[PDB]
Amino acid sequence: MREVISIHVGQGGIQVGNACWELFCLEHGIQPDGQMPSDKTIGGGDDAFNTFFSETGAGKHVPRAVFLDLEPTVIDEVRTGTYRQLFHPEQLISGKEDAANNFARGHYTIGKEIVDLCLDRIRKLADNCTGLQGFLVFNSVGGGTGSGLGSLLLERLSVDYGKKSKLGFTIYPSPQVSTAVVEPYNSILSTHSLLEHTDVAVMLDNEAIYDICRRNLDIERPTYTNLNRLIAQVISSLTASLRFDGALNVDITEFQTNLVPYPRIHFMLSSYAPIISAEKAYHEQLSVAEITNSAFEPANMMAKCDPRHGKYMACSMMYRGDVVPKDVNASIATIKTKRTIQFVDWCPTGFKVGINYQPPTVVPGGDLAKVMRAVCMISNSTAIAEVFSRLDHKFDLMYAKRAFVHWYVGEGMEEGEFSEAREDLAALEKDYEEVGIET
Amino acid sequence: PQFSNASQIEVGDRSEVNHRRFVSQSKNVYGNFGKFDPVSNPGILASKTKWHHHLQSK
Amino acid sequence: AEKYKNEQEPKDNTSIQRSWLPYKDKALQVAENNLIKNQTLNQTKGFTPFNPLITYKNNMSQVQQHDIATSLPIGSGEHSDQKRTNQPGEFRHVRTDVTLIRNKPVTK
Amino acid sequence: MREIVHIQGGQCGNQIGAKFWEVISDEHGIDPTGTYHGDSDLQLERINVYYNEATGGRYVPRAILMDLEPGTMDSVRAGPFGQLFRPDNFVFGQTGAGNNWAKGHYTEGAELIDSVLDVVRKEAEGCDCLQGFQITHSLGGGTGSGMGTLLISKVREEYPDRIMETFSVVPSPKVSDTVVEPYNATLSVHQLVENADECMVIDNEALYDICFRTLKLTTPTYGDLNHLVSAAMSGVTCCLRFPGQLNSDLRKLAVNLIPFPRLHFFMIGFAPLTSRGSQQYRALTVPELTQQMFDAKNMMCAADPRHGRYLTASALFRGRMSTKEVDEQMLNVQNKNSSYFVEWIPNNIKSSICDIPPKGLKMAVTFVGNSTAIQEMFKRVAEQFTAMFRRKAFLHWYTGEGMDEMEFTEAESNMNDLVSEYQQYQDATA
Amino acid sequence: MREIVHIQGGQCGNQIGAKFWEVISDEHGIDPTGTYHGDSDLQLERINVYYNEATGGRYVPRAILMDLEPGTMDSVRAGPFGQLFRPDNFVFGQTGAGNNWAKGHYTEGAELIDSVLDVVRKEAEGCDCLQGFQITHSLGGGTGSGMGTLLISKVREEYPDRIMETFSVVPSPKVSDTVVEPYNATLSVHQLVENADECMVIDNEALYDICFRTLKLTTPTYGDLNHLVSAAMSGVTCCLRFPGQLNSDLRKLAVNLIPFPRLHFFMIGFAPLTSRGSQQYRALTVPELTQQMFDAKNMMCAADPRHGRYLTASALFRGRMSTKEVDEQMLNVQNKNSSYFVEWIPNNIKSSICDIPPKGLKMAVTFVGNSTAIQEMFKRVAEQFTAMFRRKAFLHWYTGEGMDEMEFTEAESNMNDLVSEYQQYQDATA
Amino acid sequence: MREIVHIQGGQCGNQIGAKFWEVISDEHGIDPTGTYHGDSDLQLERINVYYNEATGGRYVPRAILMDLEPGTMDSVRAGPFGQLFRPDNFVFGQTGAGNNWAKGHYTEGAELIDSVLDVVRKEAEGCDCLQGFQITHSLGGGTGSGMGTLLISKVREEYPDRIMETFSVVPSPKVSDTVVEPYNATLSVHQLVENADECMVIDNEALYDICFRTLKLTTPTYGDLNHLVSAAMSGVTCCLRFPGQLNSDLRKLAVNLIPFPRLHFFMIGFAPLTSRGSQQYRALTVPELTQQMFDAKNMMCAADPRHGRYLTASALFRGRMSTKEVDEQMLNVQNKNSSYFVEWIPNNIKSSICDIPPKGLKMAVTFVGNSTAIQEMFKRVAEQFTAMFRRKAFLHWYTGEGMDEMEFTEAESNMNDLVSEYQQYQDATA
Ligand SMILES: Nc1nc2c(ncn2[C@@H]2O[C@H](COP(=O)(O)OP(=O)(O)OP(=O)(O)O)[C@@H](O)[C@H]2O)c(=O)[nH]1
Ligand SMILES: Nc1nc2c(ncn2[C@@H]2O[C@H](COP(=O)(O)OP(=O)(O)O)[C@@H](O)[C@H]2O)c(=O)[nH]1
Ligand SMILES: Nc1nc2c(ncn2[C@@H]2O[C@H](COP(=O)(O)OP(=O)(O)O)[C@@H](O)[C@H]2O)c(=O)[nH]1
Ligand SMILES: Nc1nc2c(ncn2[C@@H]2O[C@H](COP(=O)(O)OP(=O)(O)O)[C@@H](O)[C@H]2O)c(=O)[nH]1
Ligand SMILES: [Mg+2]
Ligand SMILES: [Mg+2]
Repeated sequence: MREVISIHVGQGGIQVGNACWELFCLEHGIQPDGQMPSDKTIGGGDDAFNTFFSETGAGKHVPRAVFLDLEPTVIDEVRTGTYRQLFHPEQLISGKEDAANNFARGHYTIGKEIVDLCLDRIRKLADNCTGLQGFLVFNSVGGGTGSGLGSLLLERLSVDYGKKSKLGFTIYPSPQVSTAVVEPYNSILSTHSLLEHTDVAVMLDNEAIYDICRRNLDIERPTYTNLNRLIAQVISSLTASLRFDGALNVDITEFQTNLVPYPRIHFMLSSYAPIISAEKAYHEQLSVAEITNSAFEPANMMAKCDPRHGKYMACSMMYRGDVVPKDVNASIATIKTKRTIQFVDWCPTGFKVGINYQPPTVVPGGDLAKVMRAVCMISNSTAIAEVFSRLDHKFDLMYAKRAFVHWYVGEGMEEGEFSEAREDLAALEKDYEEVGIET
Repeated sequence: PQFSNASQIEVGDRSEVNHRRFVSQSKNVYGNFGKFDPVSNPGILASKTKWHHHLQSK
Repeated sequence: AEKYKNEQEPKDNTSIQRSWLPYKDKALQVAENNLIKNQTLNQTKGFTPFNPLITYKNNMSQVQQHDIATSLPIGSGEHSDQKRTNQPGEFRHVRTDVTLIRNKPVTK
Repeated sequence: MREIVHIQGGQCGNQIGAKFWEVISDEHGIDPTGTYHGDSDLQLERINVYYNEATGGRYVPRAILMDLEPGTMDSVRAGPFGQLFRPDNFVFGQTGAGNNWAKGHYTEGAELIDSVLDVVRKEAEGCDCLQGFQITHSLGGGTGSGMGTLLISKVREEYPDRIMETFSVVPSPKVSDTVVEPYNATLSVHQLVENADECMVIDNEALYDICFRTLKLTTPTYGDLNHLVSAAMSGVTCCLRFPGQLNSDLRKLAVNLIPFPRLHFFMIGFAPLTSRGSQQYRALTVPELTQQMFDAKNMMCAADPRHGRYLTASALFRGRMSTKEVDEQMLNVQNKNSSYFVEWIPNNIKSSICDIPPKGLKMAVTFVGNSTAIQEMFKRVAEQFTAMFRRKAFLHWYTGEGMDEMEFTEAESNMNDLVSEYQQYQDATA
Repeated sequence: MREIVHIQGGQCGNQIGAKFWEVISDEHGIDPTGTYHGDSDLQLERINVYYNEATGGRYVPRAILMDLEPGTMDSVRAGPFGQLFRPDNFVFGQTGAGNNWAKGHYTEGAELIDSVLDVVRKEAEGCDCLQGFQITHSLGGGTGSGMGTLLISKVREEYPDRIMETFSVVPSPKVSDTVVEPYNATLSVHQLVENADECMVIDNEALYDICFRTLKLTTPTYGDLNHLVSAAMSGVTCCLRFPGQLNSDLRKLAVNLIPFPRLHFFMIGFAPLTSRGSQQYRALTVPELTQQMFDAKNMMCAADPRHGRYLTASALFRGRMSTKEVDEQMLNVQNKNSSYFVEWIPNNIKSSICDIPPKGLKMAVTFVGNSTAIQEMFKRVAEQFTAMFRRKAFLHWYTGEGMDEMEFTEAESNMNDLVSEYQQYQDATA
Repeated sequence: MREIVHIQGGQCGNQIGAKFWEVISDEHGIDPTGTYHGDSDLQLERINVYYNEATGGRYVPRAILMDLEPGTMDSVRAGPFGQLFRPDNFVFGQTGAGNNWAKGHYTEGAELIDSVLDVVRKEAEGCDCLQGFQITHSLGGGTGSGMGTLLISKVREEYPDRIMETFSVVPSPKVSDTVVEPYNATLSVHQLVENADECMVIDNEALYDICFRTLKLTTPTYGDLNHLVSAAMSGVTCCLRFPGQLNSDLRKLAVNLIPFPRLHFFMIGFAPLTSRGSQQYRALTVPELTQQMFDAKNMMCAADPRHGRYLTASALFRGRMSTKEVDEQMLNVQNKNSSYFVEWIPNNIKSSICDIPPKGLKMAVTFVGNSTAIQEMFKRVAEQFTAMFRRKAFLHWYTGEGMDEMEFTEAESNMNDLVSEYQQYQDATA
C-alpha cells in the first residue's frame, strides 16, 4: 500500500534509470516481459512489490515512472529495445526539437509546451496510489534541456502537491573533466532553481565514479553503462528498508528529519562500499570492522569533495545483509575515537543506524561481485563548499568578457536574471562557512 | 592560547559540602552536653551515648 | 607436562615409567579410556580427522544443551538456531489480516 | 480482582510486548492456541490477573497495542504466540511519526487517540476492580514517546486513584541510535515526571553489557535483549499472582519506595544469571543470590549505583526458601555497606517471599531500588541537549507543527529542577 | 572449618597445582566424570576442607587460576582433571611477561590484578573460618615472581591474621633455563621475606639428582618431577583432613619451627621412595623410614645439611604406627648427631601422627627442614647477581619500565643482610 | 599578630606569587575586588597575617614586586587577582639583567635596589611585630639571582633577630634554560648560605614527573606547575592562621629541622594529588597518607633521598584526625625504613596537626625534610661549574663589570667545603 513515483528527465536521466529499473526488475522476480516467472505466486499478503510496480488488473505490471525528454533518439531507444513491453506506451513522453544546451530554451520557450502533459501523467499515477510517500527526481544539471524541463517541473510540483517529501540526485559537471563548454552557465542558474524548491539532494559528480571504479574493479575503460549500475545500487539501498522485513527501519519520510539541520543547507554527498570485483572478492573477510572504515575513506567519495578540509554535520547509515547490532556498535565506537575525522561542536550524536535483511543482488554481466555485507551512506558535511567554489570560479570569468551571453538573451530571458543567480550562490557559500565555526 | 597561568590541576575534588568543614574539634568535643536525660537504665543511656559519637564522627 | 607416547618400548611406555609411585597413578589409566571412548562417539557421528587428536578438545565437556536450573532459560541464543537462505524475495513482508484493511470506512 | 491492563506502544514497544508475553505465557502454561495444559491447580486459580474469559475455555490477553506505521504490527502478528491478541485492540495509523515528537504528540497523535482512547476505557470498565496500569514505550523513539506520553497524560486525568507504572528505554550516549534523540528524550520526561507515579529506567547499553560478562554468548541479538527484560517485568508482579508468605501488591512497592512525590525513578536488575559454561559450577543458596542483587554490575541501569547514596530499595524473592537467611543477610549487607545508604531512614529495605519459582529454577531475585545515582542519566541527557540548542540546530522541524519555543525552555527548567532535588536529599545530615 | 585456599600463578605454578589437585582428587575419591565414587566414609567426613558443594552434588575445588599468557590456561583446561576447575576462576591477559619482572609488577599486572583480587576475596569470605593460603609460584621466571608477589602483598595487607604458604622453585647454577634468572629471583627474596610467613623452597637440580639416583629410572619427564611435590604438600596438610593420635595444623607447624620472624625458610622431602628394582624386598616400619628421612640426598632442596646445623625440624608421620618407636627413633637420631643440632634449644624435633595414609602404602613420612644449609643457596645466587650487575648487563630492559637501580641495590643489600643474620647462629654459642 | 612579608624577585617570583596570592584568597575567602564573601567567622579571625586593613573594609596583600623586566611585571596586572597588589609597591628597573649575574648585583641592580629597601623597611613597622621573611626567587635566572640575593643579603642586616625563609628553583640537568646556568646557581649560594636561615630547594623536573605520573595530565602548562608549589607554600605556614592541637609557627619548624648552623637547605613534596580521572570511591583515610608521603618519586628535589640518610623529618597533617596514627604511623614508618635514618638523633620525626585543610579534601600532609641526598644536587652542579672555570669561557662579561678572578674562587672553595662538610656527618657513627 506504500508507493512512490519516480521522475527522470533528460538524456542522462533517461539512461541512468534504465540501469536502476533493470536492477529493480530483477529484485522482485518480474520477468522482462512483465509476467511472473515463478508461476507459483499466491495472493493474500504477498503484495510487498507495490513499492515500485503496480498490478494492472489483468497480467503484467507497469513501472510507476515517467520519462521526459526533448530529444527523440534516446527515448525511442528504450521503445524498440528488449524492455519494450514493460512501460506504459504513453508514459514515455517525447519532444520534437532539442533544447541544445541552452537553459533558456528549456525553461522559457520550448519547455512550456511539454510540462503540461508531464503534470497530467503524474496525476494519473498518484491517484492510483493510496499511501503516497514521496518522489525521486534524477536530472543532469550540466545541460540546457536537463535543467529547464528538470527545473520547471519542480516548481510546478511545489504548488500542486504541497508538502509531499521529495529527493533529487543531481549530477554537477566534474571539476576538471566535463563535456559541455557552456556547462557552468546552466549549472549555476540551476543552483537557484533547486535551492529553495527541493528538500534534499545528493552530489554524484561523474569524475569520482571513474576514480572509484578504477580502484576497485581493476577495469581501466568503463563506459556510461558501468556508471549507471552503481547509481542503481544506491537508489536500491536508500529505498530498500521501506519494502522488506527488518529489526530497525528507516523510511523516506525519516531522512528529511535527521539529515537537514536547517532548510537552507540541503546538500549532502554519498559513498559506497564495499565494491569488490569477482577476482579480489574471495581473498578478504568483508568483516564489519573493515567495511565500516572503507565507507568513511576519502577514496570512495561519489562527489569530488574531501571531508578532511572541514567538519561533518550528520551522517546516516543503512546496512543490509547479515549484520548484527554488536558489529555496528563497535564500528561507530571506533570511528568516533579516531582523530582524522572530527565533528562540529553542536552535533553530539549524529548517526542514524538502519538494518535490513535482504542481500543486494548482482546484475548479470555487471562488475559488482556477490557479497553479503554492504553500506549505503548519505552524509551532509560542511566540506561540500568545494563543489560550488570550483563552479563559482568558472561562471564569473565568462561574464566579465560577456562571452556566449547573447544566445542567453536570444529567447527573451532578461539580462538581470544572471545577476540575481550570482547573488544567491554567494549567499549559499556564506551560510556553509558560518555553520562550521565553534560556539 | 590560554594566556597567563591557566592553572588547571584542581588538587581539591571540590563539590563536597562538609557543613562541618570549618568546625574546630577543640570546640564541640568539650561542650556538647546535649540531651542525655537523667535516665537510669544503663542501656537507655548506652544507646543515646551510642548515637552521639556517630554524629561527632560525621 | 608430557607427551603420551604409547608403545611397546620400555623406555617410552610412560605407563611402564610412572608406576614407581606408592599406588596406581591416577592419570595414565583415566587418560587411556578417554581416547577409547572418544573413538566410539566419533564412530557414532563419523569424523576420521586423520587422528583422534583433532577431535580431542570438544568431545569431553558436560555442558548440557539445557540449563541445570541455575539461570534464565534464554537458550544458546536466537542466532544459534537460525537458518538462512540467500535468494531474492526471501524476506518479503506478509501484511497480516490485522492491518489488511480494504474498504477504508468513511463514517466515524 | 485487581487485574491490570497492559498497554505498550512504539516499535521498541512492540518487541518488548511481542516477547514479554512469551515469558508470562510459559509461566501459567498456556499453549499457542489458547488451551490450558497446566499441571497443578494453583497455576489456574489466580489467572484473572492477565487473562479474560472466552468461549471454548481459550484465554485472550488484555493488551492494547498501538503504533503509527504498519511495519511494526504486521511482523509481530506473523511470529509465534501472535494469535493470542484479539484483532479489536489493534489500532494503527497510515502516515508515520518520522522520529519527530510533535508529529506524534499534536497533529498525527491527536487525530487518532479517539479510537485508541475508546478501547482502553472499555478494558478498564470490564474489570471488577481495576488495580493499575503498566506501560512500556520508548522515549528516544517517535511513535513510542510521540503519542505514548500523551496517552499517559490523559489517562491520569480520568483515573486519579489508580497506580501508574512505566518501563521507559532512554538512549545512552555510548551507542547512538538517532541524531535527534536528545530532543525527544529530554522533553518527554517533563510530561513524564508530573504524571508517572513510578518510572523504571533500563538502558540498552546495560542490557548489552550484561550479555558478554554474564551469559558469555558470542553473538547476541535483539531476541536476547527482550527476554532479560521480560523476566524482570514479571518480578514486580511475581508475588501478586501466586500465594506466598508475605504478599506484596503493586501499591505496596509504591508505599515503600517513594521518599517524596517528585522522586519516582528506580533501576531494575535480575539475579541469578550465570553463563552457560558455568551452568553447573554454582550453588543455588541464599548467600550466592544476595551478592548478585547488590553488585554494581548486575543493575540494568546506565547509572552505576556505587557513585550514589541509596534512599530506598526493595527485594522480591521467588521460590521456596527459609526466612532466616532472607532476613539475616539483608541485615548484614546493609550493615557492612552503611557507607552507601541514607543515615536517616532506618531499615530501608523491603523483603517479600513467594513460593512458585520461575519455570526451570528454584530461586530468583527481582530488585528495584532507588539510588541517588539515577541523577547520572539526566545530567548527561541534558548536557548533550544544551549543545544542540544554543545554535537552534534542527529546530526548524519542531516549529512547523504548532509548538513554540516556550515549551522547550519550560521543559528544560523542569528537568534541571528534578536534577537538583536528588543531590539535595543526599548531602544532608540529620 | 579450618579451610584454606590455593592460588597458583605462572607456568610452573599451574603445573604443580594441577598435579596436586590430581593427587588430592585421587586421595579423597573425586572422579572426572566429579561425582563421588569413594568408598570409606572417613573421606566424606571432612571433604569440605578443600572443596565446596554445588547443585547436583558436583564438587568444585577452591582454586584460583591466573596468568598473563593464554596457552597455560588453555593447556591445563584441555587435559583431564582440568575440567574440575571453575572457568569463572579463569582470569588472564593477552600480552605475556617475557622474563621481565617490571612487566610483571608495574605496567601490566596493575591493570589486570584488579579483577583477580575480587575473585580471591569473594571466594575466601565465602567459607566460614579460614586457616591460611598456600601459593605456588616461581622466582626464576617472569610471570610468577612478579604477579604472585604483588598478590602476596595485597592479600597480606588485607588479612593480617591468617598465615600463608608459598612454594618457590628457586634456580640453581647446575641447570639454568633463563640467562637473566638471578635478577627477578634476587629481587623476589627482597619483598617476600617481610610478608610470607612460611616458605618451603624447592630446587629442580635436586629433582634430577633424586630422580636419577634413588629412582634409577632411565628416562624421566616433567610428569615425574611434578608428581613428587604434590605428595609433599598433600602430606603437609594430612592431619587437617584426617583424624589422628596427635593432630597438628599449619599454625602448629610454624610455631614449633620458626624461632624468630626473620628466619622463616624451610626445606622439605618425601618418603618412602624406592627404585623400581627393589620395591618388594623391604619392609614398612619406623626404623627404615626414619633412617631414610634424614639422609642428605632425601631432602628436596639443593642445600646439603651436613655443612650446617638444624635449628627446628618437625615430622608429620602418616598411617598407624607404634608411638614408642616414633619417640625412640627421634631421640636416637638426635643423640647420635648432636654435632648437627644446635645446643641452646633442647628437644628441637617435633612429631605428629595421623590415622589414614596415602592410598597404596602402609605408611609414609613428610619432612620439613629448617637448617643453616639454606645459606649456601642464597649465597650462590648473590654471587651471580653481583657479577651480572657490575657491568649492568641486560639492565636496560628493567631501567626502561619505570624501575630504578636504587631498588636493585636495596634488594642486593637485603639478601646479604638475611644471609649474614641467618648464618650467625651457626657460630653463635650459648 | 606574628605576621610576615612577601618579597618576590623576578618573574618566577612574579608567577609563583602570581598564583599563590590567587590560591590563598580562596583559602581565606577574598574576592577579586578584595571584598569579603566568606561564610564562617573564623576565616577572618587571623586574616591579618598577610593582609592589611584600609578604609572601605577592603583587604590588601602586603607584597612587593621586584624585577628588572617591565614586559613580565605588567602582565600580572592585566590578569585576574593581579589587582590585589597596591600600585605603590610596584618598583622596577628599566634595562633588565640579561641573565648576567654581575649586571644585576654590582652595577645596575645596586643602583635601584635602594628604593625597594625603603618600601620593604616601610612595610615592617606597619605590623605589630615582624615574624619573618619568606622569599621566592630563581637561582637559574639572572635577574632574580642578580639583584635578588643582594636584597636577601642586607635584609637580615637590619633585623638580626627576625628569621627569613626562601623558595629556590635551582637548575636541573635533564632540561637546561640558561648557558649562564653554571655561574648564576654556583656563586649565588655563597651569599645565601651565610644569609638565609632556611632554604627549601625545589626542582622543576619533579613537577613534570609528578604531573606525568600521578597527575597524568597529558599537557601541563606553567600555570599547572605554579599551582603545585602554591599548595606547597601553604603547607609550611598552614598552622599559622587557625586553631590547632600543636600549633607550630615558623620558629618551631626552624628549631626542629636544622642540626647545625650551616645546613639550611630542605627538600619538600606535596600529597596526595589524585589523578584527573580519580573515581569517587572510599576516602583518603590516614593509612594511605603516610605511604605516599615518603615515596621517593613524590619528592620535589632531583636528588633521591634514599641515596643518603635523613637528618630529621617534619610533617604537617591537614584536616581533623586523631594523632594516634600520627603518633604511630609517623613512628611506624621510621622503624620499617630505619636503614635510611641517622643514629644519634633518636626519635627523628616531628608531628604537627592543624584543623584547616585545603578546600576539597578531608586529610593531607606537606613534607619538609633535610637529608644528605642534596649532596648530589650541589655535586653535579659543582662538576658543571668546575668544567666552566679552566674552560674560562663566558667570563669576559663577568670580568667586565667591576669584579675579578678572586671572587669566583672563594665561593667554589666555600661550596667544596659545604659538600665535604655535608658528607662528613653522613658517615658519622654514634
Ligand atoms: N553518470 C552519467 N552521466 C551521464 C551519462 N550520460 C550523460 N551524462 C551526463 O550528461 C551530461 C551532458 O548533458 P546530457 O544530460 O547528457 O544532455 P542533455 O541533458 O540531453 O542536454 P542536451 O544535449 O542539450 O539535450 C554530462 O556532463 C554527463 O554528466 C551517463 O551515462 N552516466
Ligand atoms: N534493547 C532494545 N531496544 C530497542 C528494540 N527495538 C527498538 N529499540 C530502541 O528503539 C529506538 C528506535 O525506536 P523507534 O522505532 O524510532 O521508536 P518509534 O519511532 O516510536 O517507533 C532505538 O534507539 C533502539 O534503541 C529492542 O528490541 N531492544
Ligand atoms: N620442576 C619444574 N620446573 C619447571 C617446570 N616448568 C617450568 N619450570 C621452571 O620454571 C622456570 C620458568 O618460569 P616461567 O614459567 O617462565 O615464569 P613466568 O614467565 O613468570 O611465567 C624455568 O626456569 C623452569 O626451571 C616443570 O614442569 N617442572
Ligand atoms: N617552576 C617554574 N619555573 C620557572 C617558571 N618560569 C621560569 N622558570 C624558571 O626560571 C629559570 C629562568 O629564570 P628567568 O627567566 O631568567 O627569570 P627572569 O630573568 O627574572 O625573567 C628557568 O630555568 C626556569 O626553570 C615557571 O612558571 N615555573
Ligand atoms: Mg541532450
Ligand atoms: Mg608553641
